[PDB]
Amino acid sequence: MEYLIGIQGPDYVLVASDRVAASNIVQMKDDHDKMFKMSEKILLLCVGEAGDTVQFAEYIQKNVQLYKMRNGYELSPTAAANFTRRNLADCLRSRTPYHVNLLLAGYDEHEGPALYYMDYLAALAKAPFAAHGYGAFLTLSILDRYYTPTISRERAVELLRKCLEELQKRFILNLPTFSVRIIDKNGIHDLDNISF
Amino acid sequence: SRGSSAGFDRHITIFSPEGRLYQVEYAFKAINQGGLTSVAVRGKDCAVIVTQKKVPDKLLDSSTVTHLFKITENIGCVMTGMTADSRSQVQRARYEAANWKYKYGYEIPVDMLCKRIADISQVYTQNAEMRPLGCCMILIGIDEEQGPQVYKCDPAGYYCGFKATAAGVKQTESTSFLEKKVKKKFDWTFEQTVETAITCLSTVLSIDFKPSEIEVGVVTVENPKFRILTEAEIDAHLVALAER
Amino acid sequence: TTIAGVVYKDGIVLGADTRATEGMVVADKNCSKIHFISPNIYCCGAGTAADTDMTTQLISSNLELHSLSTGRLPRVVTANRMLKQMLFRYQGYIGAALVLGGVDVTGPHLYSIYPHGSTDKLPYVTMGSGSLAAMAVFEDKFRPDMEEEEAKNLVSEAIAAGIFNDLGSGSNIDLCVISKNKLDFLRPYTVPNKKGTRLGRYRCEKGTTAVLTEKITPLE
Amino acid sequence: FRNQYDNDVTVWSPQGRIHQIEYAMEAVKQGSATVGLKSKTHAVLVALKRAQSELAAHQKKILHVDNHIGISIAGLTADARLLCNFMRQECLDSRFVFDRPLPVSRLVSLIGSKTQIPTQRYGRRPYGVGLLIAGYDDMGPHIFQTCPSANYFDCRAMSIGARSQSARTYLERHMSEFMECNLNELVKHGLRALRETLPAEQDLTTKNVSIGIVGKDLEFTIYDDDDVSPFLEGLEER
Amino acid sequence: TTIMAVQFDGGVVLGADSRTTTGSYIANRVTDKLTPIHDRIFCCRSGSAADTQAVADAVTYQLGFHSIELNEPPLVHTAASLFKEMCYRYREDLMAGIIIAGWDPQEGGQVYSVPMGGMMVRQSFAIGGSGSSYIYGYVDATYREGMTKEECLQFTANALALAMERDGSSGGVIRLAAIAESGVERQVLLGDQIPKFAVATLP
Amino acid sequence: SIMSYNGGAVMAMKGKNCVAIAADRRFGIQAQMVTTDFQKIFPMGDRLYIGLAGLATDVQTVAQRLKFRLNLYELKEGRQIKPYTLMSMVANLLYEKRFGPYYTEPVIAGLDPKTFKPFICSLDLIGCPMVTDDFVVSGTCAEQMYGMCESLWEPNMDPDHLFETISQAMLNAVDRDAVSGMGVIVHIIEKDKITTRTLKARMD
Amino acid sequence: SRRYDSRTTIFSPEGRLYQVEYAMEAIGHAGTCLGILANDGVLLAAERRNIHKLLDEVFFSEKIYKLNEDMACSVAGITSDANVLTNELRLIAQRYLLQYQEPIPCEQLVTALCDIKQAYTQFGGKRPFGVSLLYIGWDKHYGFQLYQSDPSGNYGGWKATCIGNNSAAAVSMLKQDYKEGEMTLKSALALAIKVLNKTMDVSKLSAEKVEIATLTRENGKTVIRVLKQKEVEQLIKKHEEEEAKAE
Amino acid sequence: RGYSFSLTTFSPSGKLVQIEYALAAVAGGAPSVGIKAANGVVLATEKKQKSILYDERSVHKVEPITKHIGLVYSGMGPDYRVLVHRARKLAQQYYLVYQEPIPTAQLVQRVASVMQEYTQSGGVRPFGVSLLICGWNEGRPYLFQSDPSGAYFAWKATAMGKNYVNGKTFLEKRYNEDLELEDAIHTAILTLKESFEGQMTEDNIEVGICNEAGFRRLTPTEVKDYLAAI
Amino acid sequence: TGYDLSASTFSPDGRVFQVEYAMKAVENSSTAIGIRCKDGVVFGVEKLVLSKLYEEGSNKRLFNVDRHVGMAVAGLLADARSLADIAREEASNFRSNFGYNIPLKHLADRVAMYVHAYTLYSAVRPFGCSFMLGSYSVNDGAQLYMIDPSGVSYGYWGCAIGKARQAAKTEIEKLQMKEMTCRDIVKEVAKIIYIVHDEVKDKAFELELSWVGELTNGRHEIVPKDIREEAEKYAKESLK
Repeated sequence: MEYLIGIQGPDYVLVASDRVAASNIVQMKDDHDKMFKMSEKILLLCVGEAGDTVQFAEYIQKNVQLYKMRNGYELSPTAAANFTRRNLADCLRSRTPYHVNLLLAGYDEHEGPALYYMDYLAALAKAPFAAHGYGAFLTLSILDRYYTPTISRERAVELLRKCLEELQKRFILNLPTFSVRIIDKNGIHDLDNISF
Repeated sequence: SRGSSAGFDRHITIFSPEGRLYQVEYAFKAINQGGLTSVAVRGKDCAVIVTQKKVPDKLLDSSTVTHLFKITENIGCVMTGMTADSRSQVQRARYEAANWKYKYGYEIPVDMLCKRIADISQVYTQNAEMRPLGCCMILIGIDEEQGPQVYKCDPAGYYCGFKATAAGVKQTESTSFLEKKVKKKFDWTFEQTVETAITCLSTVLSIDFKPSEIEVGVVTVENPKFRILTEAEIDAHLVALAER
Repeated sequence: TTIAGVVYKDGIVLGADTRATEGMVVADKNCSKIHFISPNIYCCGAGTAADTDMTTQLISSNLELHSLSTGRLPRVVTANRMLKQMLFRYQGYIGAALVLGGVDVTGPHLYSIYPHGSTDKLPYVTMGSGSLAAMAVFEDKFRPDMEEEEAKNLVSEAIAAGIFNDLGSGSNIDLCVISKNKLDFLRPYTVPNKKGTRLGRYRCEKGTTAVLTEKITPLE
Repeated sequence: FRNQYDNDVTVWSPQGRIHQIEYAMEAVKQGSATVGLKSKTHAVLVALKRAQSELAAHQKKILHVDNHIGISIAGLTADARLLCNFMRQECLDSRFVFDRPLPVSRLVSLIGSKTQIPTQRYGRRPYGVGLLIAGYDDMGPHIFQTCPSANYFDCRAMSIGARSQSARTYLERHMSEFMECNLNELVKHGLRALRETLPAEQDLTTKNVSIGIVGKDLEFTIYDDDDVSPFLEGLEER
Repeated sequence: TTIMAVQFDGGVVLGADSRTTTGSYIANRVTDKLTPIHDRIFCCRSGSAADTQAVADAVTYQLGFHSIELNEPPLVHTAASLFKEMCYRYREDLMAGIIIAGWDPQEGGQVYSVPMGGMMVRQSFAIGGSGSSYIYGYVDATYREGMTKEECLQFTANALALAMERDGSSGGVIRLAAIAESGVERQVLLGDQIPKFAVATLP
Repeated sequence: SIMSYNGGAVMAMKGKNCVAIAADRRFGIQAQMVTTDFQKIFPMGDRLYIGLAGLATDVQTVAQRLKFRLNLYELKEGRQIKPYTLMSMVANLLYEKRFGPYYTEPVIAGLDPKTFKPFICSLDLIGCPMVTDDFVVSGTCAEQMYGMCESLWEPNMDPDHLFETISQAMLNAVDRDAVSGMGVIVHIIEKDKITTRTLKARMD
Repeated sequence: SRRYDSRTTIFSPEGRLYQVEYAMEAIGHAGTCLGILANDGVLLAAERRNIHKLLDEVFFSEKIYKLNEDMACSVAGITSDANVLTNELRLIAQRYLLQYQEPIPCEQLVTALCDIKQAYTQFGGKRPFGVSLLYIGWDKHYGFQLYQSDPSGNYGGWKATCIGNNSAAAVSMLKQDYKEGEMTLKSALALAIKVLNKTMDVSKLSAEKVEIATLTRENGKTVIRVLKQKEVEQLIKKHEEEEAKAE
Repeated sequence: RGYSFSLTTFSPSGKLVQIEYALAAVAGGAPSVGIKAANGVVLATEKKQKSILYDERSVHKVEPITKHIGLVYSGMGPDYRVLVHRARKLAQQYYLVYQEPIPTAQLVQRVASVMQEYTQSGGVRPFGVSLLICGWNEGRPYLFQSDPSGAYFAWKATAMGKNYVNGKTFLEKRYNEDLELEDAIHTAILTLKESFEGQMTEDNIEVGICNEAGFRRLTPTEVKDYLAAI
Repeated sequence: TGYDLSASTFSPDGRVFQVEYAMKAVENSSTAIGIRCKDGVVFGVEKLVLSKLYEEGSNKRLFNVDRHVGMAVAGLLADARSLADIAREEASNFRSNFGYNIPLKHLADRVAMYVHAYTLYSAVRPFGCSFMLGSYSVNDGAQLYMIDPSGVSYGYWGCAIGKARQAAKTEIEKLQMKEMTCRDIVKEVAKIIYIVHDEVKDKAFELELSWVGELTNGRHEIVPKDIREEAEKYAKESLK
C-alpha cells in the first residue's frame, strides 16, 4: 500500500507521499515520485491501482495545462478538484474505471490554501488534513491530536515527521523516504525528503 | 406574380414566389396522365366504388388489371393515377393497417389510415430528394360508430371525408354531377348508391357501360367485408338502370 | 401490496391497499397504487413501484397521443397491447405487475398484466403480495353481473383480507369504480386501521436541543 | 442539346442512352490492344504493352486472379487493379468455403453484379476498364469480355482496346481453326491477331508482348520478356 | 399445460386445458390456450405464457399481412413455418412449444408441432405441454386411422381429461375447437362434461 | 451494502406553513471518518431544498446534474420550479439510470413558489416519488428515524416546535447509527426566511 | 443534387464568404442593440422592432436573454436562429458549471458559441446563423465585460459597441462621447439613450420602444435586471432636460 | 438518401427568400383569428368549404394539443398536421419529464424550434403555415403565433391568412383589455365575417375556445348559437 | 427542357421523363415474347448476337430466377441481370421465410416494387429493362406477368417487350392460345420471332427458347435442342 498525506495551514499546504514503487515483494524503485504538478500552485497526489494512477493523472494534467493554454489563466484548485472528481466519477461506471486515491493540494490567490481528499469512487472532500493508504489509519489520529488551524509550517513539518516516525515505528511496510512538498503564494517548493 | 417563378421552384418541392409548390400541382397532373376516372359514393348503410376498366390490349389478363384493392378485410380502396405509385401506396396502406392492428389490438379506422397515408405523402412534398406520388387513393370502409366512411388522400397530403368523391380526368364533371345528385337527396339504399356511382361515371363519360368495362367494390353494414361485385352482379345493376 | 379488480354488470371496480414498504419497514402509509391511464381506464400497480409509475405514465402518454390522433375514446385492448409489448420488449426486467381495467364502446374489460408480458383477460384478477388472500375472497364470493355496491363491497373485502393477512399490505382501501357513464376514484374508501392514540405528552420546548451555530437567512 | 445529359450516370438521354457508360467504354477503346482466344484445351491472353517513354518499362497488362483464371486489362489501370483485387478475393473465398476453383462464368457474373452498381447510383462512375478473362474449369477453357457497361460476353475469341477492329477481323477470319490448334499454334494465332493492331512499321518484339496461358494441366502462367521468345519465333512476316 | 390437436379427414380438432400456474399457485384457471391465428388456423400454446403470447401475436400479424398480399387464405404450413422461424431464431430466448393446427383449401386439415428448440413436423396427432407425458401411452394405444370429427373430439377430450387428472400443472376446463372448411366450432367442457375416470379404490 | 458505504442520514419534516430538512455531517470511507462537514442538503431554490443521503460520490453527482437540469429549466422556463415538478425531475433523473443506478435516496423539502404550501417527499434509488404529509427519512439509520418521527411528529407545528422535533429526531436517531452523525445541520424553511442551525451532536 | 446544391461554405473569387456577408447584411437591417461598459456595471439597450401593435409582452424582455447567473445577452438578426443560439449558450454555461463547479468566464462562453458559428460557416453545407450578439457579464478574472459576435464566428472585447440598424453612426457617437475609465452606470445610461435617440430617425423616442438591461454586482452577487419603463421614461426625460439645457 | 444542404439560404439583401415564400403561402391561406380575452382565448377560423360533397365534420382545423392547448393555422394543411403531431408529442414529452401540463409559451418555443429546424437543415423547405397557439395556465390566458421562420410572438389579438392586414386593423379597432370570452367569440366571428364572402353557416367556420376548464372545439350547435342575430 | 434530369421531377404535364427514357431504352432492344397457354408458359427471345466471335449461348436473356419461374428480359441487359438477381433474392427469401415456392403474382409484385423504388429518387435512375415472369404450378396454373421500367405489373396471356412489340403482339393476338399445349406454343413463338425480325437491319441472331408448364412438372427449363430445332424449322418454312 502507498501512502499520501496533506496538511493545510493558514497560508500553505504541506503534502508528503511515500517514495516507493513496489511489485508485491520487492521495492523496485525507492526514489519514486507520486506528486504531479497540475499548474504552478496545484499538486495532485495519486495512489491506487497500478497503471490507473499515471494514466488518469496525466490525463488530468494535460487538461489543466490545456485550460491554461486556452485561457491565459489557470484553474483554481477548487475547479481542478471538481474537474478531477468529475472525470473520475464519469469513468466510474464506464468500461474503464480508474481505481485511484487522490489528494489535490492547492493554493488560490483569493481562496487561500486548499486540500482535497478523494477516494476511488470520486467523493470530493475539502479537509484541513487528509491521508490515504493503510498508514492513514495510524497517522490521522496523531493529526487529530496535534493539528491546530493556525499551525506554522515549521510545526507542520514537525507534525509530518511525527506521522512518518509513527509509520516507521508501528506500520508493517518499509516506507523509508518521503517526498515532501509545500505550496504557497510563491508556488510549489521541494522541501527536504524525510528519510529514515 | 400571376404564376411567376424564381429559382429551382419548378424542379424540386420548394416554394414559388407566390407560395405554391409546383411539383405537387404537377403530380396532380400526373394523376390525369393515366386517363381513367374512379367514382366513390357513400350511402347510409353502404359505401361503394365504381371505376373505369380499360383493357384496350386484349392480351392483358383482365382479372389482374384492377384498381380495386383490399387493404384489410373491411377497408378497400380504388387507385387513380400512376399505377406503380398507386401500387406502392397500396403496399404502404396494407402495412399501416396491419401494423395498426398489431400495435393497438383493434382494426385501423378509415380516417386514421387515410390520415396516415396522407402524412406519409406530405413528406414527399417537403424533402427535395423525392417526388410526390402521382396517385389518388380513395378508401372505403365501415366505421363502428359512424357507419360508412369514404376517404380520399391526394399527392399534396390533403385528406377529407366525403359524402361522395371522384378522382381522375372527369373529376370536375363528376363533382358537378354529384353536387346535383346530393343537394336534393343522398339517393340512398345499397341499390341507389351503387346506381348513383355508375350513373355518375357513365354520365360524365357518356359510354353506356357494359359489365366487362367497369368493376365495383362494396362495403355494407350488414356485410362489413370489402367485397368486389362480379360481372354478373354489375350486369344486374346495368339491367336495372337500362330499363330505367 | 394487494391490488384487485372485478368486472361487474356496468363496469370495473379496482381496489388497492396503501402501504409502501422499504424492507420490512413501512415507508408510506398512504401510497397511491391505482394509476391514471386514460379517462376511461385506470391501472393498479404492484411489483417494482418505480417501474409501475414510469410504465403507467408512459402508457398514459401513449394513449393520450393515440386518442388525440384518433379523436376517439381509447380502448382497454390498446393499453393492453402497449403494456404487454413493452414489458415483453424489456424481458421482464421491468417489474410492473399490473391490474388494467376500463370501460369503452365495447364494454368493461379487465386485464392482469404480468412483468414478463403475459396477460390474462379475466372477470376478476388479483396481483401483489396479498393476492392470494384477495383471490380467496374472490373465489369465495364472486358472481357474474353483480351490482355496483355489491362489487365495491366485494373488492374492498378482498383488499381488506389482503391487509389483514399479508405483512406487505395494509393501512387503507382505495377503490376506483369505472362505468360507461361515470368515474369514481375513491381514496380512501375504507379506513380499517387507525393509529392508537398517544398517552404521554412530550412537547419538546425551546432550549431542549443545544445548538452550536445559528444562521438566519431572510427572504424578499 | 446533350450538355445536361452527359455528366451524371443516373441521367438517361432522350434516346434511351446513358452517356457516362459510353464514355467509360471510350476509355477502353483507347487502351492498348489485347487478344483473348481459346482452344478445346487452352485459353491464352496476348497483350501489347505500351511504354510511356523509351526509358520506361512497359505497363503490365496480364494479371493473376487465381491458379485457373487470368485477366488482361484495358482502360484505367487503377479501376483494373481494384476490380482484379475483387476477383482475387472472390476466388480466395471460393477456395476457402468450397475448397474448389470458382467457376469462371460465376466470377464473371460477380464482376457484372459489381460493376452494374455504380452505373445506376448518383455520383458513382462506371469502372472504366474492359477485361479479357481467360479461365479454365470443369467446363473447359473460357474467354470472357467485360465492359464498363457492366455487360459480359462469352467469347470464342476477342480483342479489345485501341485498333482492335483489325484483330477482331483476323479472329473472325480464323476462329474456325482455333479448337483444333495445339498450344503453340493457338498462341501464334493470338500473336498474329495482336500484330494486326500495330501500325505498318511496328513489329512484335520481346519488349511489347505479354502472354498468359491457362490450360488443362497448366495453371495460369504469365510469359514475359525472355519467356516469350519460344513463342515469338516463329514467325511469318506480315 | 396439456395441448392437443388431432387430424381427421376434412379438418382438425384442437384441444387444450385451461390452467396457468405460478409455481403451484393457479394464476388463471380458465386460460384460453387456443389462439386463432387466422380464420381457419389455430395454434395451441404451451410453455412460457409471455413467450407464446408474443410469438402468436407476431405470427398473427405476419400471416394476416401475408394473406392480404397474396389475396388467398393462408396455408397451415405457412403459419407453422412462421412459428418455426420465430421459435428457432429465438430458441435461446424463448420457452415455447406450439402446435399449429388448422385447415387450408390446398392440403386439408393439418397439425404441425413446433416444439421447444424450434423444429417443425407434420403429425396426424400432436400433444404438448407438461401434461402430455402422462397421455403418450393412451394416445398411442387409442389413435385410429380414419376417425370422424366426433371421434376426434371425444378422443381429444378423453386424453386431455386423463392428462389433466394426473398433472398438477394441468387442469381446469377443456377448450375444444374443430376447424374445417365450414368454419370453427369451439366448445368448453366443464363439470360432468369433462370425461371422468374412476379411481381404483381398494375393494 | 453500497448504500451504507459512506453512511448518511437525511430526514425532512413538514409543519404549519414550514418544512424542516436535516442531515448528518459525517463523510466517511467506511469505518474511517474522513471529514465532518460534508454537504448533503443542497439548495434547489429560495424555499426548496433537496437532501441526499447514500453514496457520497452519487450525492455530489446527483446534486450537480440536478442543478444542471434545474438551471436550464429556470432559464428556459423563466420561473422558480415547483416542488412537485422538482420531484418529477429527480424521478426522471434517477429512472434514466434504472439499470445503472445512482446510489442515493433523496428527500426534497420545500415550499411552493406561489402559495407557499409545504412539500416534503422522498425517492428511492430508481425514482419512486413518495409525497407524505408528516415526514420522509433516508439513509443508514432509517428505522431509528422512523421510530423517532412516529414518536415525535405532531400535525401543525410552528417552526420552534418543528425545529425541536426534527432536531431530537435526528440526534437520537444518529446516536444509534455507527456510520451516521458527527454533527447535524437543520434547515427551517419559512415563507419569510431560511434558518440554518447546526446542532451539538456526539462526535464518536 | 449537385444542380440543386447551394454551396454556402465556399469562397468567392475574391476569397470572401458570400453567406456570411449576406447574414451580416441581414443583421445590418435588424433591430438596434447597443451595450456600454462602465466601472460599476455593463448595460444593454435594444430597439423593439416588434414594437407597437396588439402584442402582449409576456416575457421579461423581447430581446434580452439571461445566459447564466452572471451573464446576459442580446440579439440582432433572425429571431429563430437567435433562439437556437441563446439556448446553446445556456447549455454551454451549464456544462462548464457541471464540469468545474464554478460559473463560466465570459470570453470562454463567447468563444464556445463562435466555434459553433464558425462550424456552420466552414463545413456542413448549411446556411450560417444570421445573428450577431452582444454579451454582458461579470466574472472573477477580467471583471465587467462586453462582447460582440457575428455570423462569421468572430468576437471582440468592447467598451462600447452597437449592433443592428445604424450601428455605424452609433459607433461614431460612441467614439465621440465615451470616456475610457470615466464611465459610471448612470452616465452610461445617459449615453445609451443619447445614442438610441440619435439613431432612430422614425418616431419620437419613446420608452415603450426600448429595452434597457443592467448587470451590476451587489453583495457578491450579479444582479441582472431589465429596467422598468418608469425608470426608462425618467431617463428619457432627463435626456430631454439635458437637451433643453443646450439653450 | 436525403440532401444535406440548406434549401433556405441568404439572398444578397439579407433576405431568407424561402421563408418569405412560405409567408406568401400563409398569406394566401384561409383566415384565422385569435383573440386573447380576459378569462380565455378564442381561436376562430374559416373552413374554406366549397364542394358540399366534403364531409364538413371529418377534418378539423382547430385542433387540441393538450387538455389546455389548441392550435389553428393559415396556409398548407398537411404541414399543419405535421406541426399538430409534433406539438402533441412535444407536449407529452414535457408531461413525461415533469408530470405537469406543459406551459403554453414553452410549447410555442419547442414547436417554433421545430419550424426553425426546417429552415436551416438539409434538403427541406420551411413549413407553409403560421400557427395560432392558445393556452391557459396559472390563471392566465396565452395567445401565441409561430411564424414559418420559427419566430414566435405573443399577441393580445391577431389574425392571419387571406386579408390578414385588414383583419388586424379590424382587431385593432375592436379589441380592448376588459373584453370577456363570449365577447371574444363575438368579435372573432365579426373579424372572420369582415373577409368571409359567402354566408357563414355552422359548418364553414370553426371556433375553439380555451379557458380554466381547458381547451375545447365548439360543437356546430354552439357555433350556430354564436352566429345568432349575425 | 429542364424537367428530364431527375426521377424526382415531374413535367408541367405530370410526366417523369427519366422513366420514359428508360422505356425508350427498352424499345431499342430486340423482341422477347412470352405466351401463357392452357398448360404452361413459353418464352422466346430474338437474341441478336452482334459479333460472330461470341459463343452460342453468350448474353442469355432467359433467366431462371426460381425453379418454377423464368424471366425474359428486354433492354439494358446489365440492369436486366441486376433485376434477375433481385428476383432470385426475393424468391429465395420467400422460401426461407414462408416455407414454399413463391407465387408468381407475389414475386412480380415484389420485384415490380423494387423497380418502382428507383423511379422516385434522384440518387438513382430507373432500370432500363422490361421483363416477363412466367411460372406454372398445379394450383396457380400457367401465369405470365410483365414489369416495365415504371414498375407496372400486369397479367398477360401473350406479352411482347422490345423494339418490335407491336408486330409481335398483332401476331400473338391471332392465336387461340388458351386452348393449346406448350408443344404447339413453341412453334407459334418461333414463328412470331422469325416474323418480327428485321432482316435488312441487325442480322444473324439466335432464337433462345424456354418453357415452364405441365411437361416439366413446373420446372422452368430451356426448350431442348431437338424441339428448338424443329420449332425453328417450322418457323423458317413458315416465314417463306
